[PDB]
Amino acid sequence: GTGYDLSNSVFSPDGRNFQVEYAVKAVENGTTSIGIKCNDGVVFAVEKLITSKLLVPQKNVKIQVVDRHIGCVYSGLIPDGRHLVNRGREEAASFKKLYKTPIPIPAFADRLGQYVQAHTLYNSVRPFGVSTIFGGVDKNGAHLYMLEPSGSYWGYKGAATGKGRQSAKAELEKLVDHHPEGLSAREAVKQAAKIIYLAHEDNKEKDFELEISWCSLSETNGLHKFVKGDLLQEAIDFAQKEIN
Amino acid sequence: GSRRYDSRTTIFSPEGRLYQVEYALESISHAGTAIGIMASDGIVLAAERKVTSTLLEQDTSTEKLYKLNDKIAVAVAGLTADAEILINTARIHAQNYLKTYNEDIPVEILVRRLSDIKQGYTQHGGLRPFGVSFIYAGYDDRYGYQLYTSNPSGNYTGWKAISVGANTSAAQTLLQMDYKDDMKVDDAIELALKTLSKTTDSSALTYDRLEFATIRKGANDGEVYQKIFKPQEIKDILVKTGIT
Amino acid sequence: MDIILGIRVQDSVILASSKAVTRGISVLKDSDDKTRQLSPHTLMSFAGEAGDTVQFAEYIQANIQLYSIREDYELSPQAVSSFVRQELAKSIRSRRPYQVNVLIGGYDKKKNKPELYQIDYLGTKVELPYGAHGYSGFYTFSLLDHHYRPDMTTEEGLDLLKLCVQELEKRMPMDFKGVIVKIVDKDGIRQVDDFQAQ
Amino acid sequence: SDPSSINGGIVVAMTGKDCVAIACDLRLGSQSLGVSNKFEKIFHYGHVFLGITGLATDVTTLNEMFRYKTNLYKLKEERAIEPETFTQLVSSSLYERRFGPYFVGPVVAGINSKSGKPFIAGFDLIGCIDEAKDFIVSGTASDQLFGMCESLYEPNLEPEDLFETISQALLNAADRDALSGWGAVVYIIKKDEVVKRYLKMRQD
Amino acid sequence: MTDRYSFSLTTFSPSGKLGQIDYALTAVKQGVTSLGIKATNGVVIATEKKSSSPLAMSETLSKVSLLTPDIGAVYSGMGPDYRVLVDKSRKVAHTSYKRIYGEYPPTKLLVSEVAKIMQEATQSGGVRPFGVSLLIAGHDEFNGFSLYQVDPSGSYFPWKATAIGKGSVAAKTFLEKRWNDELELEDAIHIALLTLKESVEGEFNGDTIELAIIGDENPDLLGYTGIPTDKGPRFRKLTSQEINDRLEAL
Amino acid sequence: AGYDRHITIFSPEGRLYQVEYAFKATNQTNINSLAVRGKDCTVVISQKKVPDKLLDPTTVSYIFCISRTIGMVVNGPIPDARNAALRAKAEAAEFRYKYGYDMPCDVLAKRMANLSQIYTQRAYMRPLGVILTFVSVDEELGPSIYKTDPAGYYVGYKATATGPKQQEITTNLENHFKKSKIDHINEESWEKVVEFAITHMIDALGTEFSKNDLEVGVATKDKFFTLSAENIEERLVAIAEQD
Amino acid sequence: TSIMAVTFKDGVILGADSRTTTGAYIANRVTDKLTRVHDKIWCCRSGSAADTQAIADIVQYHLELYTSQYGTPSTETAASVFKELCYENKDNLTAGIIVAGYDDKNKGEVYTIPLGGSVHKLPYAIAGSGSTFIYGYCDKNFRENMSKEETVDFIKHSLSQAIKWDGSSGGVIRMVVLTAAGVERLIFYPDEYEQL
Amino acid sequence: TTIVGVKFNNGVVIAADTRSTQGPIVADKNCAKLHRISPKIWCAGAGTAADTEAVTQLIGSNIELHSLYTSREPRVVSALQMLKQHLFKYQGHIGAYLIVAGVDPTGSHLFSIHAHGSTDVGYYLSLGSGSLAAMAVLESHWKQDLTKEEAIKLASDAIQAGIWNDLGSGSNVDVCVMEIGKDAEYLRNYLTPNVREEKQKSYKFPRGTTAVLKESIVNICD
Amino acid sequence: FRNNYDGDTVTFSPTGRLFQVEYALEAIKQGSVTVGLRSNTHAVLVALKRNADELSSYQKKIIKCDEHMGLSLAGLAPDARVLSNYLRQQCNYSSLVFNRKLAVERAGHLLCDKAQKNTQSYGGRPYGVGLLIIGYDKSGAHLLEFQPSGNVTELYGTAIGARSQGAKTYLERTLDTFIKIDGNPDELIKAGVEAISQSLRDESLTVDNLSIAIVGKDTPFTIYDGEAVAKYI
Repeated sequence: GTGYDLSNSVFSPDGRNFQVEYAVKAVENGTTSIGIKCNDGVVFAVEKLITSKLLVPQKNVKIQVVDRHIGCVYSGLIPDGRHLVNRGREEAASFKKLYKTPIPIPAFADRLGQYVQAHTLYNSVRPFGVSTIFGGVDKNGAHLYMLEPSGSYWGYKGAATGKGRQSAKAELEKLVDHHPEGLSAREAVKQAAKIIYLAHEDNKEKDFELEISWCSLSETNGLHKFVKGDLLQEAIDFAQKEIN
Repeated sequence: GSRRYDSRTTIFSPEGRLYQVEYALESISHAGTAIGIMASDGIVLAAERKVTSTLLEQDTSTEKLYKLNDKIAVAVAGLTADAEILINTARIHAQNYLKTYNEDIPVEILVRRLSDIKQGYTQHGGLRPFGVSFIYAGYDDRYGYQLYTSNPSGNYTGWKAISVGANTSAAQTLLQMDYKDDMKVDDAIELALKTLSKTTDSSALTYDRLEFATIRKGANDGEVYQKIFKPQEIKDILVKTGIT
Repeated sequence: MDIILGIRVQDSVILASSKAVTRGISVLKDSDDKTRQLSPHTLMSFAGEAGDTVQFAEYIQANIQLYSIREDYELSPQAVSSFVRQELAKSIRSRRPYQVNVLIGGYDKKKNKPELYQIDYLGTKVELPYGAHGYSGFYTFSLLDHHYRPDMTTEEGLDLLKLCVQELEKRMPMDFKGVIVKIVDKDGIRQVDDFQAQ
Repeated sequence: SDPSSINGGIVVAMTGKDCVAIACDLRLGSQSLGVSNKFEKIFHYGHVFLGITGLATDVTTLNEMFRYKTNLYKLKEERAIEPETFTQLVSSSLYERRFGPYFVGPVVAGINSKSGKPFIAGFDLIGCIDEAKDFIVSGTASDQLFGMCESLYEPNLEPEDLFETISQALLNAADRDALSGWGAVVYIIKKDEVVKRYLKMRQD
Repeated sequence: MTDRYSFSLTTFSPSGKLGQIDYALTAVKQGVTSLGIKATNGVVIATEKKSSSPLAMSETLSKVSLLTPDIGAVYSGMGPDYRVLVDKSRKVAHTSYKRIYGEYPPTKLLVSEVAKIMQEATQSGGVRPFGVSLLIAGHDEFNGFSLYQVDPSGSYFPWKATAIGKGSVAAKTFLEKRWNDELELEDAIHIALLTLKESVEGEFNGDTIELAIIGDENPDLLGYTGIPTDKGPRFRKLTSQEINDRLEAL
Repeated sequence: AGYDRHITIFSPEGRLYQVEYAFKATNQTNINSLAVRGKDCTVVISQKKVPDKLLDPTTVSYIFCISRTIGMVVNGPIPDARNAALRAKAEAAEFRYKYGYDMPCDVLAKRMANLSQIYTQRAYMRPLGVILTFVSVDEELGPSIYKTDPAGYYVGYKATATGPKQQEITTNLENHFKKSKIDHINEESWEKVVEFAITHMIDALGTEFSKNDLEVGVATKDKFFTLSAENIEERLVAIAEQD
Repeated sequence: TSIMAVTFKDGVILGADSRTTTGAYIANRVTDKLTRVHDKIWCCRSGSAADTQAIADIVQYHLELYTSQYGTPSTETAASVFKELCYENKDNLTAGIIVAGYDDKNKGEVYTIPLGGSVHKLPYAIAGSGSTFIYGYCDKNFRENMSKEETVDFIKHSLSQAIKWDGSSGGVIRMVVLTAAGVERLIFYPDEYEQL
Repeated sequence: TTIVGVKFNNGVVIAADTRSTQGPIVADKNCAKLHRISPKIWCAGAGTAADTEAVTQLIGSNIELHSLYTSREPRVVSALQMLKQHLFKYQGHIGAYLIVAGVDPTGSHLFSIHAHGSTDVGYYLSLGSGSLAAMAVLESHWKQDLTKEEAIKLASDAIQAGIWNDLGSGSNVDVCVMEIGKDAEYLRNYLTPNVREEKQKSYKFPRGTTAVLKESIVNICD
Repeated sequence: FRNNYDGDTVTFSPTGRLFQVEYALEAIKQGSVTVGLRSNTHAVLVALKRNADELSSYQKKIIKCDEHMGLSLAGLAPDARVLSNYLRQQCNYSSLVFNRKLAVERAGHLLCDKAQKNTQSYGGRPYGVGLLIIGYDKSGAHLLEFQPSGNVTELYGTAIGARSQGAKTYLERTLDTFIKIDGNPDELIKAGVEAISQSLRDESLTVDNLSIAIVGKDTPFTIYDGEAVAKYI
């Protein structure tokens, strides 16, 4: 029959969960955001569509920090993203409280994973309308992750989601091929600034504001920080240059 | 959400009827017929075992006559399992009463309580009603011998003779045709068997397809005694009453 | 404590209860009726802890009246006393137990016989020809043990009580300001308004 | 203070030849004040007998409780409960109140309707079972009872002899206990019949 | 989250039928055949071990389960439902009986408990009825040997012999022919084996058949000695061998 | 009426479509796996497929370490597989705490099977679209393979296979055992059992494998571990020098 | 109870006596006060036997689930779980615990958790009734980075003195060596340490 | 109370006295202080009788259900874990002091548990007021590698130490042997060294000696 | 389509939309216009109060949350009461516990998160009101726009309600101008009243029809109504 797409935890005849698939739509319909894992950290960047001149520049911050060493960025229903970050924050606080040591990125990923997966178990709830790119540095290395509305997630070398995810994924794959030794924190920041500019073509209609953050063992001491001032402008130009 | 699969078992029809109660009654109308006849010196309960086989153990069986108290018994018509649930809580109410007042529970008081429980499933909870109708045969020192009936609605009434289950119309007419106020237990026993014998959907009325019980006040004693006739006892009385 | 006496004669039960209500240094009242009618033929007298005393009695009264209306019937004295014992038996193991002792006098219209029940706050019930709560029994039991006869008329009973009350007024340290007496029989409950000099 | 010494009273049970006997005094007092000479401490549910000494209110409550449970037991099992089974029921019912126990000393006596074997058992306030082959004592004069029983008792006594023995054990024990006496009743139990006799004793 | 299904999923249709129970019975009919036969000195319950693959180890899956040392059960229908039903039955035997009376429950009462559990899954909110029919065989001091059938509705009835599942109709017919009130345990085991052969398509041996009995006490299966009254369990599952031996005298 | 296909209630034929569709989901990953028992070890092979070049291959796995002794391979979506894994781990840890000994593989399977059976009966819980294969070298039963599905069913196997091409792998294994007449791989080293496993995987699927096309898990007395790309490559080399 | 944990060059060693008393009576003279919470994370128990056993059992449970999800835990993490239990339940527990573990990156570590539920990381720690008598001795003889042999001697001497003066201590001296090499159990009988 | 547990070359044995007291009075001259948890796991209990019995059967009940659920023979470490966690939960208010022993798939075991929840392991143990009398004997005759018979003698001797020297202990000796390959054997009244000498006279009363006031037949039939 | 996916907030449409939420946003458009703008020293809220009859009052549209924060509503009055009350508590909490005035950016985060919860769970409904929040905190003047979808944005100025687009375009124009009206409230308010009249059409802002609120550097959030706004009409 039909109607298999009206309730959240229902398996359609072909074993799919349409409500989760419809959530993915809300994600694709959102701004493009990305993550690039470098040789000792990770970089997060996102496209901020400037609906008008009335939006105070540099204000409506999108990237979020979890604990003191994790960065999170997402595309789709923004409020859903915050909700998930809030949970991640409680999730991380609890872990540190019991184990003393700040939560390992992998451990943290499964925490968000289990939580999101949980919203595909009952029809009393709706799946999360966002894909999240997050990661950081921990006891052993840097880790980059992307989590889907289905609750699925994997470790990435580079990741992208949103409107212009295809452009991004293409650009990321190039970097992966042309740098089997590993990009640097400094480099990834510029590279990221570029990929957002390119991927912004699938939305070339509206003007935007670029946002970047990073977490590098050597550059930020393993602490997630936002790219501001000079380092930011330097990367904004590195892009504006290679976009022509 | 869930609301989608909710049958709403407790709502009124445009005509002001209770769907589930009405359908439960329809269910009961297909159950083996049970009869209750009250005489001057006692009460008779008779019931027809719906469906039987050669291998069905009739000595260890009891699907229609249950003892609630030493002075109260009931005849069941409908879902056996449902009936047992109710019978058990009925047996407990009897004991609570006894422990509180040190007196056996007056017949109506017990019938009303059990009826109220049924009425409940009718106004709240979203659960289906119990597909059961009872005939209560009992005795107390305030009204002596009493015969009551309660159905899924939770309504109950008193009778001199009554039947529940299948072909109640035919049964009721036959009873209202030969019942007399000055009857005697033995007369009633006969009327009961006769009535069942004429309303059965089966070939003949053999003992293996009946359950019998009587609540008499054995003159040689001064107390009330319940007798749940044994297979052989039914076989006997079945011959004497000329049905062989 | 207060005085709570009861005697079951031939065709009725008699309850005598002191009228004083004291709170430490002062006697706040001297006309207190330590009784509640549970049903037309059942009376209950009580004594004990300051507030629990009347709260319990009225609580019981309400319950029996409710039963009467629901069933349009008057529970037997035995039934009412079992109900009351259970209430007290629950109370003794509750957070704050009712510290009330009672005497239940009733005329069983079915058995056509009077009955006297003594129940203390622990839920200890016993049926008796005559009984008391507190120290009352200590001064009067030797007298009742002597003069009591199962065939006494209500009048003989009232005289035996009078004797008991006199012994109480003589040997007891407290001034309980007299007693209010009540009779329970086949016709109900009535008060002997003349015992201040009967 | 001690809930087991407020009301007073005693119970004793003995096994004989194809029989059991259970007896009790009839006093119910309020400390030094005697209140009732008709407070029987022995009850029965079917052919199983139960004596209960201790706090009177609990004695009454426990009896009402067991009447209730054995009643529903009969309705479900479709047979009367046996001594051995009841003993287990008494035990689990008491332990259920392990930290707020009834202040009683239960005693069970009866004959198994199927094996005819005589049975008696004693329990502490929290359910521990004592299944003796000879006798069980309980109450405010239990030391005295132990004394009497240890001497007067001998195995396989006939019903008429056991009656003399148990009565003398109860009677002389109760006369050394300020809180026991004021009457006594003895139950002689056999597979087919049970006889109940009231004894004559001092009333002080 | 939170189960918001607090209403019944089984209700009365206009014709008075309880659809979900009817459907549960249908699931039972598709199930592998199982049967029970009561003799004068024992009861036997048997069924077919329909191995769902030759790679599977049929032993690691008993369709015949011990509930108490004197009661066993077998079924027809949805295996998983039966498994949890068995766990609940073993527990309720303790919680609602052994822990109160110090003895295991009599067959009828435990059956009663199991039936209650199933009746509830027919009325409680947010659930479906159990998709199985059970055959419980046991023995207790005051009722001797007995055999009961419990359906998805919660209804149960005592039998001399009966079958449930796939070929229940035929098997019940073959049973009526051979049953009499003078059968000794071995006779019933024999008849059981014959009745089952009809319902089995492929291999018919002690490895494709599961059979248990409720007979005498097996002091050898007690595990200890010293308590005269404890003589061992009456329930005993037959071994692959014990079955083959009787198959030759078929 | 037509909702008897959205929640777990009976269809007029006595079926539970939601459970059936849940089985469908188990093949969504298009991955095949199989398990075989050694003389004193248990092995589980599973295809490893990493399509995206942006993925970190080291984080793509369907094999889990439930406890020091129990290993679990999952056939189905990763979010559900991880849900099951976490629960299993929690159950195994709690069991040890409560009962003083390591939870047996067969017992953990039953426990998970029971949990699944519940989603089958309660309407608010959806079944998990996964099939769990548990392995270990039980201290009482020796090498063990127990598998559970969305129906709440479970059983032990001499060997088993799961996935889209489950049938081919199964008849392949069946044939071998009909031949050998024993219910296990008569090898002393787990390495050879792993090689046996991989070999028959190749014959049945008719495909060659690189060191990154597989995922291997091994269970031995007191320990369950997963092989690395290089531990596998060594296996792949050995099997090559025989063909 | 007399217990101590000492970190040395190759890791750490835990020592303890084996006497448990109820009054002046020695209820058990072969008690094992050295409890394993993880492969290379052990603890020394002092205080209530019931309390410390229950605590240890819960910790072991936590580290086993932690491992199932995040791999081997640090010694610091173990001391953390102990602390959480001891501090959060300080009103109902009487537990003095010394946590000792061996990490590859951290080598040997020692954390002491006294009654209050506070944690203290030290080069070595002593606790238990008998510890009071060897404060002077240990402070004068402890040296960082001793060899396995020197450490085993420092502990054997210290505890023999603790046992000498404290009637609440006695029996055999048990030890557990935690190094990269693995886990080693040692035992020294009265006849040996009594004459040191 | 006097209870002991002794390990021997291929199993374990536990014994106990049979005296039960209420203060200085002997309420039961032959009560059982040995409890079965599972067929091959037994308990010797001291402390509060209602408690040793209740705790023994509660865990026993769960052990049985666990056994059926896991299709495995119950292990002693399991009965031990369930007992201590239960006793611990009740902070010593359940006065159960037990010596738990038995054989299972992993071997033969001997442990002791105190009311508060702490447990101990050893080759020989004693608990109860006879504890010291028994331990003196054990400390004097135990040796590694005792035979089944040597163990039963030692355990039996230790209980005797308490029977004779401890006022809290008396009457008989109950023993239960659990050997690795066999059934556990419960020897109730393995020793009965305290038989009451014949009385100096018979106290049988002549019939009619008791004064009776009233008599009647009790109705037992419904 | 839509009709099948708009029964509750817990359902996504095939395209990835939440109709119930969209329907909620529609309640805002149906609401009377309100405007908000800020310089570097002040923040102003100008709101057009709507009246039922000519015998009815012009329902209040501005609510004070603290001494340094307040908002204007457009949509369901009840919901604004609920949300503003929640904001009043959050402000109060910050003060009592930390002795710190709640940051306007943080107040926006709180509002977003509260509204978000009513869009992911069965049984509830999204808030049906839009809000404009102004406040002066440790980082100057601020203006926030709250949408029931849970989206909160910081702006220099904006408007919501019916014909709000008129004022919004005007403000996007006047930007460079008013963004510099520092130290002069009367000017910022006049500029705000000019932006609001860009959305008039029915009538003209009268005295008991206009409502203005201001907050800034040395100005505790205060609300002006009637005669007090006369000098602006």
